Amino acid sequence: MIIEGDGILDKRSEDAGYDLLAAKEIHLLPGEVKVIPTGVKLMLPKGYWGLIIGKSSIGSKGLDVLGGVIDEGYRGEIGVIMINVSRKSITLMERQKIAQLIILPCKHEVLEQGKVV
Amino acid sequence: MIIEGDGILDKRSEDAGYDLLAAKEIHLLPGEVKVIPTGVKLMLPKGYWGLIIGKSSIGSKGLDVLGGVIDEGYRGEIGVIMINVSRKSITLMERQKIAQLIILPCKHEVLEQGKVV
Amino acid sequence: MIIEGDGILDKRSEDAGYDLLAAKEIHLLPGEVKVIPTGVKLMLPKGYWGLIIGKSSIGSKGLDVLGGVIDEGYRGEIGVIMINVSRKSITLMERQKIAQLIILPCKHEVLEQGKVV
Ligand SMILES: O=c1ccn([C@H]2C[C@H](O)[C@@H](COP(=O)(O)O)O2)c(=O)[nH]1
Ligand SMILES: O=c1ccn([C@H]2C[C@H](O)[C@@H](COP(=O)(O)O)O2)c(=O)[nH]1
Ligand SMILES: O=c1ccn([C@H]2C[C@H](O)[C@@H](COP(=O)(O)O)O2)c(=O)[nH]1
Ligand SMILES: [Mg+2]
Ligand SMILES: [Mg+2]
Repeated sequence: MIIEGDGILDKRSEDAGYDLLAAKEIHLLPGEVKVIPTGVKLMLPKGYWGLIIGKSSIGSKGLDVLGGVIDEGYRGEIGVIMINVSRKSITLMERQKIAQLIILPCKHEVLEQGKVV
Repeated sequence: MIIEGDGILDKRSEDAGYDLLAAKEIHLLPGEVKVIPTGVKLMLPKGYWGLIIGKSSIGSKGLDVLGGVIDEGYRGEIGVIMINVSRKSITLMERQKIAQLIILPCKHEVLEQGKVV
Repeated sequence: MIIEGDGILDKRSEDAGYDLLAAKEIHLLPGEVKVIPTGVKLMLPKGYWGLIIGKSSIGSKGLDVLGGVIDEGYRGEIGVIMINVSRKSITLMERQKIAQLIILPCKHEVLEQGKVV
């Protein structure tokens, strides 16, 4: 797919997602929420959406990823919503790996009001 | 698919999930976990499951979604498990958008005890 | 698929994921992150990855699952990264159900540097 920016990395065939980098240094105190920018935009292929999910290295540090749904039509820059849910302060270096992007299939249903049994 | 209730909204073709609304007003103090009700039930199509995932607007407020797996056979009402992982108190208005439902494909494997190399 | 270990349970046709058990007793104080071991390894089918996601029973207790992406090529033992984001202490008994594994499809794209409109 078409992407702009260098905040996203090519992956191998055997990996599920693309590593996303932090565009600038970020400090987070316990309980702080900050939207970390990546500087990348992309054109998800028709019929698919992107899921931002955490990496074990940052997660093991007590950092979590919130939200995480990239809609196919989105063209803005991708941002990773991170929170320090640990009890110690953390600094994420610039261009550090903070999350992963996984491309998944779309399923559109019509909503039918009825009675589910 | 068949649904009952008005706590879920039709989406566009370009969106990955359906917005879920809160059935009643909810207050959450830092560190509090509450199962927010939506009032909706649904009949997921055979071969698929539903994933409840967070929205960037509430997530940016320090709210996270836990659990999140709707099994195809479930017919009960859908509930969103939310926690205030931020350091400030939050109130979710009635019928406010709190999460998103995404329909994904099922893959059933048989478990073979063996030796993975 | 081929698995080794008894920390993972067969599921029904109607369930989305396989329950994962804790290999040993674990205590977690508010705000503590610990990688809970399961003792299971597996050979994900080619073309798929595994997603570790939370269960409503533990999630309703204020426990969250971080990270969660099993790459198809991984052969090591599966570990569940858990954090107590609640305000009370928790003990997870040995062989207790702590998470769920869901198998999802892989989508590999080539990264094309361009200009997204
Ligand atoms: O963690 C996230 C979640 C969302 N978006 C973007 C891309 C989506 O298309 C858009 C959607 O908004 P919500 O539906 O999450 O509010 O926001 C991000 O950059 N990061
Ligand atoms: O956040 C959640 C998670 C689960 N369920 C429901 C629908 C599922 O079929 C059922 C499954 O239970 P667990 O397997 O998550 O314990 O609970 C919810 O309403 N909300
Ligand atoms: O919650 C998790 C996340 C990852 N892994 C394993 C399997 C993956 O193939 C590997 C990948 O590492 P990261 O890409 O998450 O850093 O770690 C786990 O056991 N548990
Ligand atoms: Mg999550
Ligand atoms: Mg979380």
